[PDB]
Amino acid sequence: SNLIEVFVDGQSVMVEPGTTVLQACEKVGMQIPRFCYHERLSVAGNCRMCLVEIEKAPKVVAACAMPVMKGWNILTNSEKTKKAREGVMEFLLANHPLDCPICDQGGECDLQDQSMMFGSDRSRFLEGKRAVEDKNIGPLVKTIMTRCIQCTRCIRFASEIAGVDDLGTTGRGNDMQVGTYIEKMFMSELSGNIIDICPVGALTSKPYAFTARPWETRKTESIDVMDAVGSNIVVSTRTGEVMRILPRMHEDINEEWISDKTR
Amino acid sequence: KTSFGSLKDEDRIFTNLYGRHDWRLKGAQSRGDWYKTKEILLKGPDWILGEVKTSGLRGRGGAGFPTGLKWSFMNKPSDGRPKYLVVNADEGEPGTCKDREIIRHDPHKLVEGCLVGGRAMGARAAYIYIRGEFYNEASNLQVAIREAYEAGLIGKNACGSGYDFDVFVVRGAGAYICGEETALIESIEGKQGKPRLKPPFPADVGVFGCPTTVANVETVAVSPTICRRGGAWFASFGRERNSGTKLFNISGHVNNPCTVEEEMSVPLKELIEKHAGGVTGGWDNLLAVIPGGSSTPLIPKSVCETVLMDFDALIQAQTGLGTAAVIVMDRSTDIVKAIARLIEFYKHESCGQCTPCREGVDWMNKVMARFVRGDARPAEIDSLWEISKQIEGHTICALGDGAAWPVQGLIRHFRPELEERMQRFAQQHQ
Amino acid sequence: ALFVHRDTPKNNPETPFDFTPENYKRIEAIVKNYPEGHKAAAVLPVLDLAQRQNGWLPISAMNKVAEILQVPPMRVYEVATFYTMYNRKPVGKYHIQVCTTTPCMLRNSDSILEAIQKKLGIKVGETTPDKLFTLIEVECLGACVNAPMVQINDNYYEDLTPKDIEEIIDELKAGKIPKPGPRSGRFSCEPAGGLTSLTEPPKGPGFGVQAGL
Amino acid sequence: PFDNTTYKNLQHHDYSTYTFLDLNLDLSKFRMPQPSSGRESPRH
Ligand SMILES: NC(=O)C1=CN([C@@H]2O[C@H](COP(=O)(O)OP(=O)(O)OC[C@H]3O[C@@H](n4cnc5c(N)ncnc54)[C@H](O)[C@@H]3O)[C@@H](O)[C@H]2O)C=CC1
Ligand SMILES: Cc1cc2nc3c(=O)[nH]c(=O)nc-3n(C[C@H](O)[C@H](O)[C@H](O)COP(=O)(O)O)c2cc1C
Ligand code: SF4
Ligand code: SF4
Ligand code: SF4
Ligand code: FES
Ligand code: FES
Ligand SMILES: [K+]
Repeated sequence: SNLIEVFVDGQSVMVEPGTTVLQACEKVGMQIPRFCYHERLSVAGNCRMCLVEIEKAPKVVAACAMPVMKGWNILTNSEKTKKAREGVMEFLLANHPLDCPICDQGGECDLQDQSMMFGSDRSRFLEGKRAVEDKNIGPLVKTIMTRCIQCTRCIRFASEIAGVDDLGTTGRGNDMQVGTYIEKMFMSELSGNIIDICPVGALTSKPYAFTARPWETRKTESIDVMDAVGSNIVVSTRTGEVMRILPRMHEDINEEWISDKTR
Repeated sequence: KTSFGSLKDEDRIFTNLYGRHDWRLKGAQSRGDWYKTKEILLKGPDWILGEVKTSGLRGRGGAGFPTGLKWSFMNKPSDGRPKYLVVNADEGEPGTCKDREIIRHDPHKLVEGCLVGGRAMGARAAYIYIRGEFYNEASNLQVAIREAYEAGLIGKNACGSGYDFDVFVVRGAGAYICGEETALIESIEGKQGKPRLKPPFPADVGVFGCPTTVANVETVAVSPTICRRGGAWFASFGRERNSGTKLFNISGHVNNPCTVEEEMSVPLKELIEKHAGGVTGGWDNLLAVIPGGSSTPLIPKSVCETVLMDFDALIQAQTGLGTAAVIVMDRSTDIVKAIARLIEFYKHESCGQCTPCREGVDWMNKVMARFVRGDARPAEIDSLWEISKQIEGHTICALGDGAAWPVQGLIRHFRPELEERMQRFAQQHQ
Repeated sequence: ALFVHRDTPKNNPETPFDFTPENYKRIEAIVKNYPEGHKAAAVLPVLDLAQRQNGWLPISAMNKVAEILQVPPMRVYEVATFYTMYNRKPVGKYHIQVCTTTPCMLRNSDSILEAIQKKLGIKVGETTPDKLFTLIEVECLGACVNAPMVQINDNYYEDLTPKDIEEIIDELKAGKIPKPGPRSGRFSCEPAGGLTSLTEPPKGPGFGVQAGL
Repeated sequence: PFDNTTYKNLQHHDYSTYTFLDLNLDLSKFRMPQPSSGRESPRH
């Protein structure tokens, strides 16, 4: 075979050429923190959360984008990997709004959870945060853009899976806004799935909005009947009442998406 | 040789730097350009690459990567994709105005450099990405390109050598980050000038996904002179691994701000006193010098006394050579206000792609805006240091490095002035 | 300073904009500079061409560039909002851009910014009421040894004093067009107390060309 | 007569707004035939 040997924390693993650092760490059972990487979207590399130390190399690499070279020792838990994660989590939480009680992502937030797991416990940002104009992209997806961390899973999903090309980033620098630039209504057949992949509560479900909260929901694994695809879903209920419908991953059917009628 | 400087006019590459001679083809051929270009193009890519490697030319953009080793990355058989030279003519660096003078006053030297470098790397064409604010310079370069096509020097059967080579000029639209090479490549492709993550380097996937070398105007324009005059000629200047001549842009608090060509390892004091008329108020009036444009850390007057203006000596002076743009700041300078205007520049010129620059350059600008007024406390200084260390090396391109480095230079050489600023704010506002 | 669009009666997708036929020939010349299959690479010049015909970019020039290049309109909106030259609002006929970065601030560009403000009766960002002058404040224009300098629509006006920029504004208000260069004694970028370099004549063809060539 | 005292770059005083683009239109005939990726766009 053409498998190259790399090392994750000293453990040998045989990987295909072209495999990234993140996938090599996944093959030894370690999940690198990420915000913009998504395994069904194109590699962006613009949140810098996956920065990891390769040893004998004085610069961290973006594990979601960097291919492994033969003989690398990926240090997923070293001192400068943790310092990189804390610095990037500090910059993500600098201008992020204190909305966790009134945000629907609370409890099932990637930003909350891997701030608890990989960032620090306190703030140094002594300034005033930014605030972003909200957008009206339709009756399904509520949009609160102050919570946006600009990971561009919006744009990659709408471009590559939904095939729409109507989301994007306007502006430049810290005023860079994810949006449509116009009053445009993002109504695709797969338009609600951006609620899934948005790691923050910038894009939430407008019908699910404010009604429940993820830890109190019971997760019943079930099947879509809205068409003959047979999409695997999670009906999340709460005290004998159906709260919402999430997808299940099935690699051969619905990869991890569902349609808007299903959702 | 131990002392460097005092460069002779016969050893200049950029004759007609000042517009006193004709910039067109009748003037450029009368100064040595487009002479024996066919005999250079017929000796093969390997000879031209060996002349550039032999000359010790390093990248005049400012990183100082070895230009022959860089251009040899393209010397490989094709796979169906075309290959491209792309000449980085953006020049957005505050302090730096040398490539404007190369494009505007020696344009045929740049076009001949495009032809020689594209033959060296097997490139199909040259895309000169000129800054859009350089409109008259771009029309100037297009007139020279039209004169080169009408003389058969480029295009179909370039210089009668059987090599086909176009030269295109693409204008920018007002982004300093479109001088970064991958963001420039994205800007040519009709996109936001957002830098790519490396690898792939542009020699693998560059403009339109082709093999591409992005190279500065100066490091392209000196290459026909390196091929004619020889590699040993250009390597006989400056220190070792510091070979050649260099354009310098001495601006700020000097008597005569100017662009001048000078030998590589010239002293900074000798350069400022000789070509720029010296610091205003005398050399005792000198407070700081930013050696190579805004991205390099400043060095104070104690360092500027004996420092040499090549790459390695300024690295030993814990700064960089950069674009060799000498920004001179005398004792009458609010230096915190100057570095904070510089951080304001770096947050207006930042494409917002990755998190540490998009958030931390704005956060550094807010901390520096409070440091100008002194509306802070000294524990925020080292804090700001750490913020810069969270941006340096954690970004996609080096604009995070170029925005973290002036903060680090200002803290490192002028922490007491920051502290007395803040304590006088404290004693007069409470 | 907004990076969203709202449909006003003077800026909407039914605002009249179309290229002149000579601008279509220029667009064809632009599009033939790029490879086949990469027509999107002509977004930046053509849109700027739409800024040269019109003076500013409504959202009918962006949609027209999106139509004639077969690119999605959001990908033109991104380029129009990313880059600082594209006027998404109607500026005056003379667009004054005063560089105030550190090498121009050291040579007192604030005096010229204040002089343009008190001469035109406006401040930074505003427009004179006769729609002739828009005064904004830009970053490094790459004329640092010719500091302090401004830019008027294509032209660099360099080595300026307040009297020099008042003279330039006066002969802009008189209908003439000034000379784009330094307003001090020197010509382009030389040391102002005479040439410290390139005083010899240039050597010409064949000088120093090595053997074997 | 070796002149070193006059600025020989007086042409850019006479440039208009379409100078660059008219020069591109003039240069459109001298240039080599463009390469093709084999498809009309990456969305084709
Ligand atoms: N000339 C100007 O107007 C400006 C210049 N700069 C300078 O630019 C520099 C940063 O620019 P970058 O190109 O991002 O940094 P630098 O680290 O990457 O690389 C310089 C060149 O070497 C090539 N290179 C480096 N390592 C390579 C490798 N292992 N394999 C293949 N190619 C390799 C890169 O592709 C690039 O073309 C700084 O030194 C800064 O001072 C910054 C702003 C303005
Ligand atoms: C933010 C940023 C801006 C840059 N701007 C320019 C520029 O305007 N002109 C330039 O020649 N190089 C610029 N560079 C350096 C380029 O990335 C690249 O190294 C150079 O253009 C060509 O490499 P060379 O110096 O080896 O020739 C910039 C780099 C960065 C990080
Ligand atoms: S997106 Fe996450 S971190 Fe931000 S307010 Fe909502 S729950 Fe909190
Ligand atoms: S709204 Fe969500 S998915 Fe979209 S770019 Fe922002 S954080 Fe990413
Ligand atoms: S560090 Fe700044 S300049 Fe570089 S890719 Fe990120 S936003 Fe862009
Ligand atoms: S996950 Fe690799 S940078 Fe966003
Ligand atoms: S600083 Fe004003 S032109 Fe460069
Ligand atoms: K979400």
